[PDB]
Amino acid sequence: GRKRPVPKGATYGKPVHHGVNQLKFARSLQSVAEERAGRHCGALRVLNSYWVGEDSTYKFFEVILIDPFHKAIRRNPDTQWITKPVHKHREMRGLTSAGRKSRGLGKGHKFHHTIGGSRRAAWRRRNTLQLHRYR
Amino acid sequence: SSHKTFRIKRFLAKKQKQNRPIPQWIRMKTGNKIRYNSKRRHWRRTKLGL
Amino acid sequence: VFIVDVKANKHQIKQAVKKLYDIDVAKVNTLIRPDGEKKAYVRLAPDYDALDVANKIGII
Amino acid sequence: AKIKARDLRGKKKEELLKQLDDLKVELSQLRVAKVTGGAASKLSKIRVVRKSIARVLTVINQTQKENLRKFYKGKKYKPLDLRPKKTRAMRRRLNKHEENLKTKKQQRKERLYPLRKYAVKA
Amino acid sequence: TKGTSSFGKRRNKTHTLCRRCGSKAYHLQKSTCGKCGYPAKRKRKYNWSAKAKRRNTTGTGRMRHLKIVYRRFRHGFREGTTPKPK
Amino acid sequence: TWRRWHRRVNTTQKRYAICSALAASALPALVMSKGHRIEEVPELPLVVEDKV
Amino acid sequence: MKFNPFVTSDRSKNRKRHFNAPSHIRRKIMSSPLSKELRQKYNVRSMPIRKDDEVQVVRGHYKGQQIGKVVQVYRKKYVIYIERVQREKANGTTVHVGIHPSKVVITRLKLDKDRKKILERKAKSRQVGKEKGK
Amino acid sequence: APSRNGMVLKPHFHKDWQRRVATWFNQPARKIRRRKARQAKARRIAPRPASGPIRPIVRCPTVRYHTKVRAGRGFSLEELRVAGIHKKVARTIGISVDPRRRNKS
RNA sequence: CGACUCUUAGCGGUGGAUCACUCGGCUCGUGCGUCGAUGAAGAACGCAGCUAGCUGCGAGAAUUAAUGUGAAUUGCAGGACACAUUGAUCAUCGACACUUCGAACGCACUUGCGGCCCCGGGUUCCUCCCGGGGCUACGCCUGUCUGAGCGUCGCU
RNA sequence: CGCCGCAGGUGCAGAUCUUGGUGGUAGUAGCAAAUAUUCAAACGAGAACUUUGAAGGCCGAAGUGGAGAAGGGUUCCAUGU
RNA sequence: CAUCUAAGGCUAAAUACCGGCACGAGACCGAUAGUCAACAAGUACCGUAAGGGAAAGUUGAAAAGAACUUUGAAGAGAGAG
RNA sequence: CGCGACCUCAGAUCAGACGUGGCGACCCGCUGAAUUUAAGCAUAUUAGUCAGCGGAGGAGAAGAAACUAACCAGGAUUCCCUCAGUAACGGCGAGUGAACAGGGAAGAGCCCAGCGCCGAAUCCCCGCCCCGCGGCGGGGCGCGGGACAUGUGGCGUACGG
Ligand SMILES: [Mg+2]
Ligand SMILES: [Mg+2]
Ligand SMILES: [Mg+2]
Ligand SMILES: [Mg+2]
Ligand SMILES: [Mg+2]
Ligand SMILES: [Mg+2]
Ligand SMILES: [Mg+2]
Ligand SMILES: [Mg+2]
Ligand SMILES: [Mg+2]
Ligand SMILES: [Mg+2]
Ligand SMILES: [Mg+2]
Ligand SMILES: [Mg+2]
Ligand SMILES: [Mg+2]
Ligand SMILES: [Mg+2]
Ligand SMILES: [Mg+2]
Ligand SMILES: [Mg+2]
Ligand SMILES: [Mg+2]
Ligand SMILES: [Mg+2]
Ligand SMILES: [Mg+2]
Ligand SMILES: [Mg+2]
Ligand SMILES: [Mg+2]
Ligand SMILES: [Mg+2]
Ligand SMILES: [Mg+2]
Ligand SMILES: [Mg+2]
Ligand SMILES: [Mg+2]
Ligand SMILES: [Mg+2]
Ligand SMILES: [Mg+2]
Ligand SMILES: [Mg+2]
Ligand SMILES: [Mg+2]
Ligand SMILES: [Mg+2]
Ligand SMILES: [Mg+2]
Ligand SMILES: [Mg+2]
Ligand SMILES: [Mg+2]
Ligand SMILES: [Zn+2]
Repeated sequence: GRKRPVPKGATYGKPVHHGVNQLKFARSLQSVAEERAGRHCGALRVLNSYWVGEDSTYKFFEVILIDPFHKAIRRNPDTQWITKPVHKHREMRGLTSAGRKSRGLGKGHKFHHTIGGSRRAAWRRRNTLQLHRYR
Repeated sequence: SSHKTFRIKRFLAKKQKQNRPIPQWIRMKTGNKIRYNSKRRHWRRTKLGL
Repeated sequence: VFIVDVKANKHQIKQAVKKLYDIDVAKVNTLIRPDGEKKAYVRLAPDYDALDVANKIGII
Repeated sequence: AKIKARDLRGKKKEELLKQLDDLKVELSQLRVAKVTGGAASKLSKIRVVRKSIARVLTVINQTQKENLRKFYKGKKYKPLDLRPKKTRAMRRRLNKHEENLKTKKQQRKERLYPLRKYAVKA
Repeated sequence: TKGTSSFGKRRNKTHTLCRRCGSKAYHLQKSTCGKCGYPAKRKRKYNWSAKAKRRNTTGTGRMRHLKIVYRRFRHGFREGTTPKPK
Repeated sequence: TWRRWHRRVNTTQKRYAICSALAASALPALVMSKGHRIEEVPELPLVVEDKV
Repeated sequence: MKFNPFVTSDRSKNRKRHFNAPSHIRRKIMSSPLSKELRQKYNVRSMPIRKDDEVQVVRGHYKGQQIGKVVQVYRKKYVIYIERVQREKANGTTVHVGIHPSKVVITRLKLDKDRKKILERKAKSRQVGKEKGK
Repeated sequence: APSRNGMVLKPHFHKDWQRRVATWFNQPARKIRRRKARQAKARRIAPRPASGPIRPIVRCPTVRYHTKVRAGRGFSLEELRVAGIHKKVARTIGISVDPRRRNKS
């Protein structure tokens, strides 16, 4: 899990926020691995990743990367999408599979938090006061 | 001090060169609105940034 | 006495003076003025008269 | 008396550089006159000679650049300054050919089921 | 004496000019600008100071390239062409 | 900016007001009292041919 | 009235454009009416004022029938200096008095190739207007 | 503090609502923009119907609206099969088709 | 009788209210919706005949070319400028150019010091000194070359 | 600007209110730490204060002397006002 | 019994827009107001630094911006224009 | 006892490319308070908000059901009206609080892996020739390299093929 990075465990505030241990990161370790691969190779695009092993202290994933400027990718349709600018650093905006799993997206009654495309989008729509011209 | 770097000396040179009164023919221009150099700096009153 | 480019060294000043005035110089002393311009004192070779050179340049 | 760019372009590199050298020695003499008092005519000639130097150098550089462009015409690799400089993002995007080429499945679909022009009666 | 007497002993500069951002905030002993964080690749900027952000945002300076970009955008960034000669 | 600049009026009210204004435009006392110099006008409900 | 949604009627904007106009359209702003004889000879009404054409002042202190050649078009101050539109200052030297070109009438035009081209273009546009409105 | 008789009111204004207020001064502009886009689209598909593909007859789901009939998303594959129109040809002649809708009766 | 003090009024000062003005804001709306290793944003230093700031610009430096325009710019001076063997000014801006820091890129900086390859000079080819030009950052993809392994093998 | 309507950032003596200006105090407090000045002349509209000369004094080499570091940045030097 | 077929991928439109480029408008403010900034304003200046941050619009239609005489060393006056 | 093939690694100022930094109003992913309210206060509230970090585009994200429903059934996403201050949550206190159906704006669908068949049918690079330049493509040749059977391309994807 994610230990809260506060000096000497002091989280100055109300007791409900005193937690330091037993805390958890919102994104998965696979998403973190994809993010590290993408940050190292910012000239490539993270496509997906998979699990290849684990230990008591380590997890091992293999991340598929695509060189967006190689001709074998540029000249092939159905892979030209990854070369568009709207797809750079998908793993840092949670657009891969592993990253998307943590956003609460989906269809139906279990996923009402994300109607509108994201939790923040749903929150804005539900917390905006629509002040029409004629009230 | 006497010991100074080239950058410091050049900065002081620019601040020296811009510490002069306005030319008198400026006030004869059309729609001037300028009377005297308000950015004058005296060495004893206002100290430079560096 | 010349006002030269602040980025020019003594070798460059010597060669420039030699080429564009057709004179031979002995040594170049160099300072940078408090206003930022570089000043070069170019001593001429003994067989050249700096007075005559200044007359030809037109700075008498 | 002044020089123009349109009558400089017929001349070759040697006489263009000769013109540039004459203008430069003239400008140096004008600066000497500026520091030794001089006259208003010689002080006003400084800008004219400076613009003439700029004009000659512009013609020289334009001639050289156009010659380089015609030399590198048709070559696979060109110097970066000879390549177009639209915008970094616009240089990063797909060219027209790979922008509009389609898969065999896409073009087979387009052949089999083309969009029809139709109207509906009321 | 914490006041006038102790003011007489300040003669060593903590900060110098910064080669990035040109401010007199380059801590010499830490080798770091306290305004832009120069040895860091990214400019130091915080949303708790909108006034400080607008002191140094884009447009407060010269915009040598961006002015030409804004002008060139109006004609589709055309290049390699000249007006038809007279 | 959210001062409620606009008001909504019932359609029946607005039609009522149009009818009242039209009815009052046919009474010479009311038009004269709006100050419209209808003194040589041959007929206050002044109707002209379609060729206008 | 004005219907074009891209031309402004704002007073501040119009004044700003007028007073910060570049000189090549200050030339348009500083136009003068032609005399009746010139307006009959050429089918034009107005004409930008020019360095070497002669005018009559029709408004102000210097109005009269006297023809005076323009000696200066001071576009920065939106005025023109004419030959005898002048006054003595304190020391006795004579200084030109600038007047607005809208307050003069051009009686003879300084004619050259460009002036003739502008005159015929204006006349042709006026004639196509008349034949459209016939 | 409550004052005499009244209604216990619970306004939802404890949450910095003034930063998220959606004014509607661009509503007439939006109506103009949508109207112009509709006109342009109708011009673009010149003889084709302006509103778009023909939609099927569909009964509203729940017990409150099942006495009412509205337009559906598209014609079902069974409908197209027993009408004799190919499912990939219908969309070119302007018949909307919903591959996920079944026919229960 | 005067001074002095108070009240009021005329005039004069001090002061900058009021009013009138407005090339400024604020608000709403529309259309676009474009930065960067081909070096951005930002910073520094420079650049005008007389120029400190603001503005503009980059050693071609208050601008070159080109196109449109068509006789000015102007505070003073100067000299242009047959307006046709082409033109002041302004606008536009597609050609050319664009100093030093800066992601900032040979190493380093509150200083400075390299290496490699060409060219010119003193040399009078051999490699020292001077100058000019071009390279020399990190990460990473494809390919290339050179390799390493008591890794897995084949042949001898 | 009046009248009929409409709409407000709509009326000040106070808030140790905000900004600006101005009084009495008041020609008042004060210009009193480290011994000290004086005579003549010159320049000059003008001299207790500047310059020269003469005198009397002080710092008294751990200086009120001669030079530097840091810091300042042209204060340096002539000429003029 | 109903309903879908997870753990791979793409996708326009309707939607958002207190930064930017260019516009238009207003029952808004009218120089202590309106942006901090109508003006050489993120300027002068303050702080080691992070940062803080002003004041400041109006001759006249046209400079025609008071020639000349006179007192004074001049500031400043009296005449004249 | 050396020469080869492969595998796994390394170096290069190797040939050609690509990333970095800025802006950040709008958008995506995280992280994340306390003032405040509760007339005290600790759960709660403020608030998944401020501040902090990262990443984009002219929009972004979402998106073609492991859906809603329980009906005579609807049918991707997004936005508006309404549902609704409701169901529900809550020291059941203060307070918080959606969704479905309905009406509209818009409307558009699809592609792989796998299972199979097709003599790898596939792709990149380097040369040479022609047509071109305006973002560098087409056509042709190469006993020219490489990638690739540890799987390229064509048919095909739950609506079946
Ligand atoms: Mg001091
Ligand atoms: Mg030296
Ligand atoms: Mg396929
Ligand atoms: Mg203390
Ligand atoms: Mg220290
Ligand atoms: Mg519709
Ligand atoms: Mg008075
Ligand atoms: Mg030109
Ligand atoms: Mg050192
Ligand atoms: Mg082996
Ligand atoms: Mg009030
Ligand atoms: Mg009061
Ligand atoms: Mg009261
Ligand atoms: Mg006293
Ligand atoms: Mg005393
Ligand atoms: Mg003694
Ligand atoms: Mg001493
Ligand atoms: Mg103000
Ligand atoms: Mg006032
Ligand atoms: Mg005085
Ligand atoms: Mg290389
Ligand atoms: Mg970035
Ligand atoms: Mg409380
Ligand atoms: Mg309380
Ligand atoms: Mg408390
Ligand atoms: Mg709590
Ligand atoms: Mg934030
Ligand atoms: Mg998208
Ligand atoms: Mg998506
Ligand atoms: Mg599906
Ligand atoms: Mg209700
Ligand atoms: Mg909540
Ligand atoms: Mg296959
Ligand atoms: Zn800095």
